[PDB]
Amino acid sequence: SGQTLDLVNLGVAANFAILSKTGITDVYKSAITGDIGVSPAAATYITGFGLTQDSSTTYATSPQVTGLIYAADYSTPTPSRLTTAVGDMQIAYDNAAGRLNPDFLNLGAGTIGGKTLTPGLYKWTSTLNIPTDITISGSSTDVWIFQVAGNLNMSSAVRITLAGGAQAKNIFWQTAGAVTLGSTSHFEGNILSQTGINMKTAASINGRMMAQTAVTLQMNTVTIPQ
Repeated sequence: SGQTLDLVNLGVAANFAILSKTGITDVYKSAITGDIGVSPAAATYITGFGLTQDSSTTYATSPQVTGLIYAADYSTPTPSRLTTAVGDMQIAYDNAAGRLNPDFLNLGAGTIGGKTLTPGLYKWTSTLNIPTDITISGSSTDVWIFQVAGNLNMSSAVRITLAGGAQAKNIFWQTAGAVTLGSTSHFEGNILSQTGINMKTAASINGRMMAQTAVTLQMNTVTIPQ
């Protein structure tokens, strides 16, 4: 009973703070909590992590990651598990993009600085810009799905706050274009990008970065929920 809008099922992708298809580019010293993976690209497309594969052929380690690094060219079970994960990313993406009967349509005509986002399903038939702080407000069990037919841009220093008990694990952002999060910004939620997700210097996120191209980082704090 209660809110009718169902969660997006991430499948095995839920086990990653970052998952992409073509690569992960890191510069400076990031602090990632949770696992990171890339498929079908190989581990050579994970750059900047000081990656060491000294003990397992199934994973690698980095001083920047409280977690493990997985790539398509590692040994069993990693390739098959990454293919599954990526396939579940795709499914989740389509699942988020395909919800109907939105509660909010073209809120702010595509620029939502200063708004309080109450629960439910949001659609923009355009790029979405977040140039000033926003609040996501609702219960600890409520769901938000944000459908973006364009890029998702959040400005430097912008903070997404959570009111009422809203949780990051229950928030999903689906973007047909790239996501770009500005220096020192703070984001909340799962991001399902059809292309890239790019964070700039000292930005932070509580959530997941699931990109169907590449993710780029610059001294970011990325923390998987729970």
